[PDB]
Amino acid sequence: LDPSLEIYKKMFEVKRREQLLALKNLAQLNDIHQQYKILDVMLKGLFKVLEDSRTVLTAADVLPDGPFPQDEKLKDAFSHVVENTAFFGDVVLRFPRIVHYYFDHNSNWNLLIRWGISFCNQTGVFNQGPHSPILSLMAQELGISEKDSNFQNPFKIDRTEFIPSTDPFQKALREEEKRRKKEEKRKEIRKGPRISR
Amino acid sequence: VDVDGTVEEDLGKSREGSRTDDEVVQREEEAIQLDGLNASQIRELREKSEKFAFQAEVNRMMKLIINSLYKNKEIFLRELISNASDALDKIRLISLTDENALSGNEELTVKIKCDKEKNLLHVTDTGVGMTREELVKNLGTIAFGVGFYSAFLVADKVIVTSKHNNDTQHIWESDSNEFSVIADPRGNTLGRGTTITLVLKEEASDYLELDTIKNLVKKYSQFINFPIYVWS
Amino acid sequence: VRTLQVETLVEPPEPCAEPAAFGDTLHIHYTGSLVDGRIIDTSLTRDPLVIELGQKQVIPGLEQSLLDMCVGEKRRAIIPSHLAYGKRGFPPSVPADAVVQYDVELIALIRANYWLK
Amino acid sequence: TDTGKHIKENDYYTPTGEFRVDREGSPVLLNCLMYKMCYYRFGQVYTEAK
Repeated sequence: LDPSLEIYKKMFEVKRREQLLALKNLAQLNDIHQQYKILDVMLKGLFKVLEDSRTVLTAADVLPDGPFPQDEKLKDAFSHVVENTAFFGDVVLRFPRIVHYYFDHNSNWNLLIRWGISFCNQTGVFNQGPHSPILSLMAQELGISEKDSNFQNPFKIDRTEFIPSTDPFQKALREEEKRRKKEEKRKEIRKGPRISR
Repeated sequence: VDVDGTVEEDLGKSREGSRTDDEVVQREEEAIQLDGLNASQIRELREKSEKFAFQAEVNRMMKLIINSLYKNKEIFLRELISNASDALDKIRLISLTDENALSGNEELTVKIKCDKEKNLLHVTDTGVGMTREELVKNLGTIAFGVGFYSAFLVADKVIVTSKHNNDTQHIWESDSNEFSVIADPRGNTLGRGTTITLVLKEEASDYLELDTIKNLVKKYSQFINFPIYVWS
Repeated sequence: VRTLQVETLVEPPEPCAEPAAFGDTLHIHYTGSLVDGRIIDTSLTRDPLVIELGQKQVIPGLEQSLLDMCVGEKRRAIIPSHLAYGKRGFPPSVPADAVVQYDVELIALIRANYWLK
Repeated sequence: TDTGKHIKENDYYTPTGEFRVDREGSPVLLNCLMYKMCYYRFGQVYTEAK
């Protein structure tokens, strides 16, 4: 596309490095209770910013499949829409349940992101590089696009799993533990000559 | 989730008779203690430490998302110097296998000269360097490469003089519209490494300032292993 | 389908005291689909979509179809390609030059009474 | 009472003088009869979604 837009592809991927670096940083946190609190701020700040960004592009009336966003007012909005949405895909994939609770409920948020996703899909930004699959994966995750037969969110595991009714490994753990308890008892008796009943 | 039903508050429990006090902890946790530290006070203190730090995480994310990075691209110096350190690192690794790698310039340093009058910034490094073919391929066609190419955010035109061990010194110049590579008139002045002369934009005059460049070096490139020199 | 087609599915329960007009804030539920029946998006399981008429927050045909809508009314709008997503479409969900259908119910209308403000 | 002399209130507190049932709670408190009865099998229950 436009040569400056080609430069933007490097710019967008560059932001991705920081976005993924932070994404790992959030993973380092352990408490879910803090995690949702900040994540909720992620959605409210990002989506509200996205709402302004779409309005900025709407006033600009610049085709997504077109020349590089040049005017700084629209161009920053283009950075926000593509970059924030790409991070939104990482957040959705890494944290599917959290986002869905705080995002699916609001029709405005889904419609606004849907405009962004098509807006990215027409620009061609997610066509080259290692972040091009992100647009396909996030749409599938959100149900905007059909889920592939082999498409599974690695993070979307059922941590609740199922009650460990089958615990033969834990039964062995119990045995060995009690067995060590039994071994010490015998060792105690050893010592030297005790009294006789 | 497992069950539903959240109790309400008994606004007037106190009247109940022959019942045990269900609030000892709460009351006792705030009693003034002479020659001792009040239980409530210690709790508050740690809370401030932990809670304050947590707020900082929101702060960091807020900036990253709410920013415009390229609009406020003061990081361009970080990108430029970071490449210079990387190239010096690469040549150092090559030097161990091959003695000739460091033959052009054994000394590994970065020299920065600021030319405010000409709107030019000169960054000289003694790193791996680049051949004529590499200048056309790597630089003539872009691509991360952001480290060098961040300069264009504040610069209209970039001039690169690069000498690599395998080739003679060549100069690649581009204004982002077209690029030309020609043999360096001065020859192997660097011996090996790259010197970038940056044709800054009008808005970038502040970067030309000697104090500003030094502040950027401290802000982003303070941790570079190789010594950094600023013209003075 | 070259022109916007609007059909009233459900009439308003009470005589329309305040018909929707430009500038009003509308809460609406909608189901958008392609002409072949594939659902593009639906708000029926979510909170109502909040839009201001005239702000170009939805496709032109949908905004036009909401004019003069009454609270409690349901309409079906068949929107030609040039008033919906045009030649570019809405990938990955809407092909190029697609005609779309929206079933919409007006749930609430907030034009603020100047006296009430 | 005389028979209960072994029971000391401070033993059930954290070193900082706190009554807590979390990981930082006093070892005696976590292993007392009452704590086990109230919290038997309660660890795996989700009280709240959040």
